Amino acid sequence: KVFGRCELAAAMKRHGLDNYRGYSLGNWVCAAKFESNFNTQATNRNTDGSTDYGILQINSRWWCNDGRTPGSRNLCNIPCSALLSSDITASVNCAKKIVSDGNGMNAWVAWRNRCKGTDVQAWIRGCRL
Ligand SMILES: [Cl-]
Ligand code: NA
Repeated sequence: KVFGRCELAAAMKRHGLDNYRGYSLGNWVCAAKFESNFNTQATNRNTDGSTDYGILQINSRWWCNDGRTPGSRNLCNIPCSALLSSDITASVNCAKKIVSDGNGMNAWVAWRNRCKGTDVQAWIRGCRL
């Protein structure tokens, strides 16, 4: 599923991401934009052999199981395929764990490089939220 911008904002808000670990909704929408372009089916192989999955490009080295990432963990206790569903529940649940791991949203390198410090409120402009 390719979410609309405001569509994703509404879903993320409903699932409790707005101000989660102090990160405003715009931060989460911005992260999703540059991680997946709002596409739940997005997958991208990393140089270390892990793969990033879904709307927030959650990585198989620590967070989900894909059966092909050697020596990796599954801290969200989910198959990585579950992060590709139209329903973003699993991705949000797992993202909450990731953002709580110590480095906040810096865990998403695209957030650090493209969202951090910017006018992230722009990402929820016009949305009836
Ligand atoms: Cl933080
Ligand atoms: Na894994």
